Amino acid sequence: LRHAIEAVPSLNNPQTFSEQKLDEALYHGAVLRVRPKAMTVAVIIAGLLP
Amino acid sequence: IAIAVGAMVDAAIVMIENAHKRLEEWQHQHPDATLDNKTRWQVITDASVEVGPALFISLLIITLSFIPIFTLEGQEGRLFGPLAFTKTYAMAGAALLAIV
Amino acid sequence: MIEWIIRRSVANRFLVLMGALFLSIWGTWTIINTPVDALPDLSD
Amino acid sequence: VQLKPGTSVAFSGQFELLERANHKLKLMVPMTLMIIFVLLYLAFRRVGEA
Repeated sequence: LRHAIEAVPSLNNPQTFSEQKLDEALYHGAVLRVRPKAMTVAVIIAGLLP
Repeated sequence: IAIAVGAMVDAAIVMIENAHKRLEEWQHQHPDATLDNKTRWQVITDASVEVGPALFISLLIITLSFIPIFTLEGQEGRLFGPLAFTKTYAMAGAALLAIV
Repeated sequence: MIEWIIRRSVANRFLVLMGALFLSIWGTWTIINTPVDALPDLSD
Repeated sequence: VQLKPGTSVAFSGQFELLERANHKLKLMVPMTLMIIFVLLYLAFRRVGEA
């Protein structure tokens, strides 16, 4: 999330201050963290269940 | 031994997906016509860039947090204690070895 | 610093594989030799 | 030969620490070869050279 705000939005933040900027940026990290963390809850709930 | 394995698997898929999604984002840029045989050496560093600080240190918490239970002990430390010191030093080298 | 240890480890891909075998074999040796018991760790 | 009730038999000789050391060296010579290669591959890295 530090690099999501450090992305293109960063160079824009001190000027744009846009809601549509952190939206697509936090949406950017979203798809990223779920990709792995979705398979973590799996190996745990289906691992510590037995 | 059934707990650590559950706290090891988490990061054990982190330095995997961060790399699998770091490659699909490279294979998505360059022209697929002619390829090279160096990619499997830069995908290393790519995953290393922002997973080393994250995971290594993050699971470097599971130790100092698993220590409190280790500090109190007359029987409980041989109980839930050995289960603490294990996954830690493991992660330390087994994360760079996992990322390898 | 944390990065460098990951960098030189990127290299020496052969040694790390061996250092993993010396560790896997050293672990397979102790996982057996070490005292196994259903004995709930003593008391007093 | 039937062992009269109330006795037993035990076997021990010069092979007490013989079968031990012997068999145990077969658990060291690989370790030493695996450390031999680690030192040769350390200064040459050419597998066929070691």
